[PDB]
Amino acid sequence: SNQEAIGLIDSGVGGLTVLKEALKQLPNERLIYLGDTARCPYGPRPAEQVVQFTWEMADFLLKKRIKMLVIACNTATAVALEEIKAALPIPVVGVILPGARAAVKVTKNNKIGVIGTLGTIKSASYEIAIKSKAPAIEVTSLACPKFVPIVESNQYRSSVAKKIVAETLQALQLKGLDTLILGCTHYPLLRPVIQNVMGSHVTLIDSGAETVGEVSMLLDYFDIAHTPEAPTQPHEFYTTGSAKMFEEIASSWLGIENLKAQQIHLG
Amino acid sequence: SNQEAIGLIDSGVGGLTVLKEALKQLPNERLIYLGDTARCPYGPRPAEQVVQFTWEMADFLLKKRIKMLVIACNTATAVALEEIKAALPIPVVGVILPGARAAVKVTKNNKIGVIGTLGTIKSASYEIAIKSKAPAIEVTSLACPKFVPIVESNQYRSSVAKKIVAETLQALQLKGLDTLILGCTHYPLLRPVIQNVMGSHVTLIDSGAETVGEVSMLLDYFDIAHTPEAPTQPHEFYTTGSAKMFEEIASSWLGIENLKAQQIHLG
Ligand SMILES: N[C@H](CCC(=O)O)C(=O)O
Ligand SMILES: N[C@H](CCC(=O)O)C(=O)O
Ligand SMILES: [Ca+2]
Ligand SMILES: [Ca+2]
Repeated sequence: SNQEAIGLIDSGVGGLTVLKEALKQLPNERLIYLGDTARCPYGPRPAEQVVQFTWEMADFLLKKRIKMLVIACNTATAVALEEIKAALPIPVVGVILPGARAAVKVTKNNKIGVIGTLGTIKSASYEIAIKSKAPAIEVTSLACPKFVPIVESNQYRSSVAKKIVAETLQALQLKGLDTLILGCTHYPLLRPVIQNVMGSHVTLIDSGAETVGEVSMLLDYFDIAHTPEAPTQPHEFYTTGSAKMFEEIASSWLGIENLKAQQIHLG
Repeated sequence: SNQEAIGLIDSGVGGLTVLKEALKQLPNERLIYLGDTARCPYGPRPAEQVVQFTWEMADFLLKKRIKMLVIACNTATAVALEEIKAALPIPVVGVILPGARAAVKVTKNNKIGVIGTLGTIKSASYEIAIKSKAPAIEVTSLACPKFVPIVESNQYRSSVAKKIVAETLQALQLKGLDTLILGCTHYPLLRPVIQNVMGSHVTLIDSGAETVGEVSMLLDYFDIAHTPEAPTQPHEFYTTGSAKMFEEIASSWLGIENLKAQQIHLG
């Protein structure tokens, strides 16, 4: 019921960008996170495989009785959102449309860029979403396969990351974009680097963070909000990979000392 | 269909405060409005009667194939939202929760006031909503029975309106409120007067307007947004009262010269 947790799934630590913002806007909601680290990256995988893996993660949390499911993953939202939403009795939230709505609102020169995994770009989800809202906007999409690995290796602040981002985003430097969507939930971890590379005049859109606003309204629409007090059970973090590696990134990113995660199996 | 209209219902011209904002944020959505002017005000009517009338209005628009129903009336939202939402196959949007979420975010001293009809205040919908989010917030509620009549009689900018608002709102003076929810959709038509009576330091919350943001995200969640182009059919306005009286107010408030309404019957 209303006291159950909101579940969030992703290929790894990416979904944490949705969870971090949820800790801020919805401090009284209990969260259960699952990052399929063992199979990350989902980016280059075939659509049907991402759908399969997404269902496996969804099934894992459904067992935990979640009252809402957030696909805190652009790659998975692009190919699995519609199917999962139609199948489940609980609200199912994707992260693409919230980011698309936000970018459309901030652009002044109608030049919006979108960076994401090979899978998200291949699906054209962002291009399609932006066109369904404002066709006049020129959308530039770019897949950045090298970003997730450096986030997952916990080097998103290293010199290695600064060079990777600079080289990759060079393809966008001559477009004159005034807006760039971080179409991969792993990317906000590289936000300071991406911002420096793009320039102070480019507004970055954190799609995962933008989704929390929707989650908030959906809790009211479906009338399933937690009571306005701290949950009696703590947030739970699961990963198919090393709990130790996951905790080092999560603890630092979320600013939660000694955060602990559990290694589980999916298959 | 994504091309059908979004319907809005209210006791009279108050719902126009939701519609006006919809024309701004959702230019490509076709709208059908119905104000039950003949039975306005709903404010002092028993809850069961308001439910009855609200269903008749909803039924009237459902017959026009609306893809979404907006109860642009706090009085009706307070007592009929739950029932209507559970019964219809289309999204049903109330104006109370959006206003409560906005108010909670803007208050600094946690002292929020809310003005509305006798019915809205009697239901305590706002008090309950705000307490369900931030119980620390002190809510001051006040029914303003004289407000709707002066809006309906097209006197909201007259000198008599200044007297009535000041006399009525004296109950909220020196209460330390830094936020006031306009909990009746007719009230935004009296905004400048209300703002002057309360201080320029008090943030006014237009619940009806706040609801449009939710409508926008719901169109995406349910994937039923109109194509990004002006609809091929114009907006429609209906009233159970004088069309001439309705158009006089509507055309002025919306800034739509020669707006035309149709008088119809409900029962
Ligand atoms: N973090 C997910 C998937 C990243 C990946 O596994 O490649 C996304 O937003 O696209
Ligand atoms: N305008 C409606 C009802 C006003 C009335 O009929 O009294 C509301 O928001 O309360
Ligand atoms: Ca990739
Ligand atoms: Ca009243």
